Amino acid sequence: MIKLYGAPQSRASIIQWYLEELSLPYEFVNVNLKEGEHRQAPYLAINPFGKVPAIADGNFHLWESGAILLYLAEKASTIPADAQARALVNQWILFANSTLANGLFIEAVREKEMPRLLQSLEKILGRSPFILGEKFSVVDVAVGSILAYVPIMLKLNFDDYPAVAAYVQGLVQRPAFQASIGA
Amino acid sequence: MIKLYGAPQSRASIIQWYLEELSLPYEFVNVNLKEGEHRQAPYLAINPFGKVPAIADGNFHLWESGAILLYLAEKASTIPADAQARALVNQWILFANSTLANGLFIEAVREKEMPRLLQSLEKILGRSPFILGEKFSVVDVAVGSILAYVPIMLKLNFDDYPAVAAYVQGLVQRPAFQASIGA
Ligand SMILES: N[C@@H](CCC(=O)N[C@@H](CSO)C(=O)NCC(=O)O)C(=O)O
Ligand SMILES: N[C@@H](CCC(=O)N[C@@H](CSO)C(=O)NCC(=O)O)C(=O)O
Ligand SMILES: [K+]
Repeated sequence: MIKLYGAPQSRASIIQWYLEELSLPYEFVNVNLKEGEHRQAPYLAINPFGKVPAIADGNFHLWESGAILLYLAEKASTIPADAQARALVNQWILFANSTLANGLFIEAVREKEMPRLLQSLEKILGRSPFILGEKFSVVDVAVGSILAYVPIMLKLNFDDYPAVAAYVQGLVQRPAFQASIGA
Repeated sequence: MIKLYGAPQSRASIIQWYLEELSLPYEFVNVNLKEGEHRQAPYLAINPFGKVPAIADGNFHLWESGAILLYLAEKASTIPADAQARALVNQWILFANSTLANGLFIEAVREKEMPRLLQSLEKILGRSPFILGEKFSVVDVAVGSILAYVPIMLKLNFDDYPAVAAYVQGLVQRPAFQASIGA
């Protein structure tokens, strides 16, 4: 089974949420960041930048939460099988990891970026239950995780974005979310 | 042909560098950010978040510079056909777009992150000419573009990291780089 390297409150909970959505087992391995275990030789051989999460799938090692989510989605046969179909999923994973997370969490840009990001997501989420349409996907794990952390870390709410609020409320109540980020 | 939507000093230059490396023709479509062209309906139909770069390849639209680099790498058959082979390329594109860009360019975390990222890359680049080994790839466009913007935007250099400094000098001297980011 997949070995998942994580730490308390890390993005390994996002990977665990997706592994739970796929009903896949995993061996969770805590890396003690407080004691600098991520900066020691064994963990630096998994991720040379000393960051969690990372996975081991047999002899294959992979780091960057976004690349792990894409690899797991591909392995579970949840993406059609063409460069354009994978590109659309890659787009949203990169957006969650760069454009979205920076616009919401960087104080210097939050005033201009956050209303615009939320407004565009609101329009999409007002037309379909999930980001790619009727079905929940790895995109919802990638984007939804960032949005669910907004109340938790910024003490902000989605009162002016009712479709984003209802989307996040629905994600936070999923049993796989409760078995991972909600635990 | 591929239509690339860009604006002056945007990451469309990174896509132009890779299009130059692949010797692919394309149409460059300037989006007037100063006049808010990216915030109007016609451009929001290409990227709902109003950001450049984006590409149009027939009816297919794609945004996020990292997802465009991966899409172009896949279409040109420069990556082996496998989920693991694509995962290692995706890992480095996500790293360039999040871990690396944030660590170098976010002022609040730069003092801590930047020396650590460059120290880790110094070990990797000291053992091989390029990120994935002997052969230049889309990974070098993604990571290398972020590193080349360090002298340009931060007035900083790679003097303490000779292997990183030589890697970046070597990338900047490539004719495809001089025809795009260097122009
Ligand atoms: N873009 C990457 C970011 C990982 C990260 O910052 N991880 C932190 C989590 S701390 O609970 C980490 O590992 N920090 C340790 C350090 O920076 O030394 C990803 O999405 O995988
Ligand atoms: N993660 C994305 C970032 C795109 C971006 O910030 N684009 C800016 C460039 S400005 O010259 C942009 O389009 N800004 C316009 C705006 O935010 O109003 C990527 O790599 O494509
Ligand atoms: K074990």
